[PDB]
Amino acid sequence: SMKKVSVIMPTFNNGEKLHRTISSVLNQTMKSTDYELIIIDDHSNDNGETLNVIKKYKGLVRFKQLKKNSGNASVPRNTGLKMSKAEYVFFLDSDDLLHERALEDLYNYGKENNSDLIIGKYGVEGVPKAIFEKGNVAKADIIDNSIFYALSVLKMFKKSVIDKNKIKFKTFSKTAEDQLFTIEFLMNSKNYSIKTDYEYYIVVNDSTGNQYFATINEIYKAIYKSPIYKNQEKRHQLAGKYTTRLLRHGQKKNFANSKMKYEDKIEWLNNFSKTINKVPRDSDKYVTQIFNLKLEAIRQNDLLAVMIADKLL
Amino acid sequence: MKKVSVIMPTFNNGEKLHRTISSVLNQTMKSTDYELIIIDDHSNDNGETLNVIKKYKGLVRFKQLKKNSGNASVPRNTGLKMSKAEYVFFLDSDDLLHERALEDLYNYGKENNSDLIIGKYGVEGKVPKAIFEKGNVAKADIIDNSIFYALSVLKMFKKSVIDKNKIKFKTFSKTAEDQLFTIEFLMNSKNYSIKTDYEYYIVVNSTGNQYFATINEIYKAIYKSPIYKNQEKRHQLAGKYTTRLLRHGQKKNFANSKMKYEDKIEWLNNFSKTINKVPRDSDKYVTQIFNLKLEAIRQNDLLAVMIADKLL
Amino acid sequence: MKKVSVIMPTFNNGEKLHRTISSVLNQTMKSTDYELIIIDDHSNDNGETLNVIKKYKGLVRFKQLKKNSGNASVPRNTGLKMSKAEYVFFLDSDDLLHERALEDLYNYGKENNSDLIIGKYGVESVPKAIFEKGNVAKADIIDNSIFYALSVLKMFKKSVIDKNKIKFKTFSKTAEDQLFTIEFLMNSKNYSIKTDYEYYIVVNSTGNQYFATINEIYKAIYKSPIYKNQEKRHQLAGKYTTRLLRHGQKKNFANSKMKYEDKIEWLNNFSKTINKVPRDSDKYVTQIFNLKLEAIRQNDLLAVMIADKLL
Ligand SMILES: CC(=O)N[C@H]1[C@@H](OP(=O)(O)OP(=O)(O)OC[C@H]2O[C@@H](n3ccc(=O)[nH]c3=O)[C@H](O)[C@@H]2O)O[C@H](CO)[C@@H](O)[C@@H]1O
Ligand SMILES: CC(=O)N[C@H]1[C@@H](OP(=O)(O)OP(=O)(O)OC[C@H]2O[C@@H](n3ccc(=O)[nH]c3=O)[C@H](O)[C@@H]2O)O[C@H](CO)[C@@H](O)[C@@H]1O
Ligand SMILES: CC(=O)N[C@H]1[C@@H](OP(=O)(O)OP(=O)(O)OC[C@H]2O[C@@H](n3ccc(=O)[nH]c3=O)[C@H](O)[C@@H]2O)O[C@H](CO)[C@@H](O)[C@@H]1O
Ligand SMILES: [Cl-]
Ligand SMILES: [Cl-]
Ligand SMILES: [Cl-]
Ligand SMILES: [Cl-]
Ligand SMILES: [Cl-]
Ligand SMILES: [Cl-]
Ligand SMILES: [Cl-]
Ligand SMILES: [Cl-]
Ligand SMILES: [Cl-]
Ligand SMILES: [Cl-]
Ligand SMILES: [Cl-]
Ligand SMILES: [Cl-]
Ligand SMILES: [Cl-]
Ligand SMILES: [Cl-]
Ligand SMILES: [Cl-]
Ligand SMILES: [Cl-]
Ligand SMILES: [Cl-]
Ligand SMILES: [Cl-]
Ligand SMILES: [Cl-]
Ligand SMILES: [Cl-]
Ligand SMILES: [Mg+2]
Ligand SMILES: [Mg+2]
Ligand SMILES: [Mg+2]
Ligand SMILES: [Mg+2]
Ligand SMILES: [Mg+2]
Repeated sequence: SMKKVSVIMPTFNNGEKLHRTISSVLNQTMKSTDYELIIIDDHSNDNGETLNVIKKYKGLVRFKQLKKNSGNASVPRNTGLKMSKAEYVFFLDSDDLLHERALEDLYNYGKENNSDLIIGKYGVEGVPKAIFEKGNVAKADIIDNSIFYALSVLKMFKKSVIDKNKIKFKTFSKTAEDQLFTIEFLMNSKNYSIKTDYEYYIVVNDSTGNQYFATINEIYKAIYKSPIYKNQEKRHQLAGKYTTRLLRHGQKKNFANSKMKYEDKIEWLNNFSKTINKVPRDSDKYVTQIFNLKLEAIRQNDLLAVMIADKLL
Repeated sequence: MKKVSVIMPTFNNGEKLHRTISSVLNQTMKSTDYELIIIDDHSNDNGETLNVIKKYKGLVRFKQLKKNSGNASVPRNTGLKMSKAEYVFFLDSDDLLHERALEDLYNYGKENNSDLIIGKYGVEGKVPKAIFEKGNVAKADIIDNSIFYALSVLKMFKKSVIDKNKIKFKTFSKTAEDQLFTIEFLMNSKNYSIKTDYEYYIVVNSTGNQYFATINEIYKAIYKSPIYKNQEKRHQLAGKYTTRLLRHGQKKNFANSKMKYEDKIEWLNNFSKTINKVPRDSDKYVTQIFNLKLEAIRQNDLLAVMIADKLL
Repeated sequence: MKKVSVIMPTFNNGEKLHRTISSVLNQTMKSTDYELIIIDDHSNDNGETLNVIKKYKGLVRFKQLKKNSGNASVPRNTGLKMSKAEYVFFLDSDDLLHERALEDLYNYGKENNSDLIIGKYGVESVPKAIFEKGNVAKADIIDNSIFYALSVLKMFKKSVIDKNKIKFKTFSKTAEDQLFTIEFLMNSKNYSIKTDYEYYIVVNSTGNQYFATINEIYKAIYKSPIYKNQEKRHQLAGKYTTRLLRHGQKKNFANSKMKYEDKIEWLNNFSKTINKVPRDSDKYVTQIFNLKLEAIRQNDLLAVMIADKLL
């Protein structure tokens, strides 16, 4: 009997707080025997506090401790993926909470719709919006349902897609690697669903650009190599819409007139410029028109022009 | 030698062409003093246009080209060679002449020894303005009477000027060929007249290689003028044309348009190359709001042109 | 030792010079406690200016240069060599002192051990920000807007000038006076501002020499023995850059009727000079100028033109 869902949760120095997160997972409307919680501790060093909490649920979770701290969720999440033989996986960050109906509602909706990906609406304690404005969507589309604006991995993923395509979290970047996983997944599957009956996942709140733009480069390459979105114009459309999201919400989007040092601005822009210049210009017509000059200035690797563009926005 | 030769190119006009023809044949000028030369550009509308012309047999002259030239140039050059008249008046095949058009322009022209006479334009449907705002001008000035803003050939031109200086319409440009004709004429003649008593002419409604080749010829016409020989005067005329080009040129706002990037580069490259053959001495005569755009173009900097356009 | 030497260069002033000399000789300060040193820069006005000066023999000190130098620098340097007074005051041959100028400025300077005393200016537009907080015993270059009041028409402690060998440069015919005041400011600590009266009444290029002088200002700042902290030098330099963009020669050259070729040479000189200034100073420049400053660093005329359209 293959499990319906593996919840994959990295921990690091969470301490007593973790009780509430683990409890939200163990308290599900889904039958306890139909799912599992996989905890991967990224070598906590908080005088055993995190491990003491995990040990209180010994027998109710699967657990692996890493021997050295990796520094972020990527290696721990990859470890979880190797351990899961479930139908779907769900990534849960150690500080957050699941609604008690999250696994049952998202899995059932997935099964009903043969979904590769099921996105439950996010709540916040103390998050994306447009994707959830249309109610439940059985067969969502990346552009029409604003999925480029909600690329966290805090979602339910069909494990066969991940295994067949060898999708792993990259360990070369401490930013945007989550975006990349979700994009690789989307580019290798067709059926996406959006479930909004409850706030199913609660988010609890508390550089050169080399690695960042390397990650961005991998996003565009995933679009342009997609076995699902094979048509070259659809690839241009997807790429141009991603470019738009990047210019709206990207890191240091307004770096050019910022207090960043000149030599850092030049390195940042060199990275951005060489990244976007590997993207066909055929994608540019799908970028929102207000960004025409800023995008061209970035292609031209011209800091003065980006400065000017930003002043005219 | 007839007074006026109305040279009218035709192409797939149909039954609506009747209006135009009768506007020429119903002039107040003595019937035997003018001639309508119709030059069909090898119409291909299943005889429709041909059948309209045929009904004026005996009243018009008609030559037909073996093959479609693609625009009014070659036909007009055919009309020029045929006409042996004092003045020529170019008439497009959908437009109309006021009944007192040929008489009033010719008399005014003969009165003032004019090489060129410009009648005020009217409109049907949903034309230059400034040139006609002072009423009739006997001896006009290109700059003062805004002649660079009314460069269509829909005017009365003295034939001897054309013949002596071998002014021909260029075939190698689908755009701005009319401007070049008028400009070559202006740079090889001295007396220009404006007549405004009535709306005399009624207007009825590329990588840039060829286009900027034509623009280039305009500047060359100015700087080699045997009429305007002073080097500073040539600079003034050139600079004043630059302003007109920036105000009303083809694809003036190409920089922020939906044109492909590669096409924008080629277009700007041609524009840049052309303007950089124009002395910077002309730049001071350009309207000051265009200072940045003009320099952006001399520098062949598409970003700077994009920015310039955003600030205008 | 005299309390004050007034140093006044003259050139072809003629009879008008009487007023200015009278304004100096009619001070409330005791006549024995101060001198007027007049250095004529070889006037050529058919003896007229020198004839005026001769009428005060025994009441002033006087030297005439062998040849005209072309501006106040050489004459003023000559005056410095002649004064062995406690303080000097540069007065121009067309301006007027208030009768209580030397006394009030000297007294105020003595009481606050001032290296520099600045009296409020009148006019027959002169700096105003420096004077808007009333009297200031110990002024700050930045808080009291001194970079916006760099004329030498002020009272300077002579020991500072002597010890540091501060001389007027004869490089260019613009900004030499700024450089003098800056060199002095960077080698002294105590400055005073006195505003009781209008003490001093002001009576109304390739860029090669000019930008050479600006370069000298930045150098003065960066080798200052007083402001010795490196971040403090970056701050002062940034504040000067701001003053330069606000009030500099041909500050709006880019969109001007200047010939294109002259614009390029001008900007080339401005660019070369500013690029000798550490970028670490740039963050202290008023942010509205961020683009204009970068465009000058980049030696990009189109970018400067654009920056000026947006200002
Ligand atoms: C608003 C926002 O941008 N949220 C993102 C942010 O969360 P956020 O900034 O909240 O990151 P967290 O502190 O929740 O850490 C993310 C996860 O990584 C684990 N961890 C942390 C450090 C470590 O050395 N090893 C380790 O495994 C934590 O235990 C946790 O499970 O980054 C996460 C990881 O990319 C994303 O899932 C979130 O969507
Ligand atoms: C508003 C405006 O800018 N109008 C111009 C435009 O006219 P417009 O755009 O109205 O063009 P028209 O339809 O009037 O055609 C112009 C003339 O060219 C002839 N023709 C057309 C097609 C063809 O293959 N061969 C041919 O000879 C037509 O019969 C007509 O006599 O172009 C004309 C020719 O440059 C100019 O005189 C007009 O000033
Ligand atoms: C508003 C303004 O910024 N005014 C400045 C301008 O004064 P301004 O424009 O008033 O220049 P002035 O004519 O006063 O000349 C300054 C002094 O230099 C002398 N002189 C002049 C020519 C000459 O060949 N030799 C010579 O010694 C004059 O006699 C006078 O004493 O330049 C002066 C000297 O840089 C500065 O002190 C003033 O602050
Ligand atoms: Cl518990
Ligand atoms: Cl158990
Ligand atoms: Cl790994
Ligand atoms: Cl639906
Ligand atoms: Cl889509
Ligand atoms: Cl989108
Ligand atoms: Cl986003
Ligand atoms: Cl998200
Ligand atoms: Cl990935
Ligand atoms: Cl892919
Ligand atoms: Cl991002
Ligand atoms: Cl800004
Ligand atoms: Cl912009
Ligand atoms: Cl025109
Ligand atoms: Cl063309
Ligand atoms: Cl045009
Ligand atoms: Cl393109
Ligand atoms: Cl300041
Ligand atoms: Cl310091
Ligand atoms: Cl200055
Ligand atoms: Mg249960
Ligand atoms: Mg978190
Ligand atoms: Mg027409
Ligand atoms: Mg630029
Ligand atoms: Mg003066």
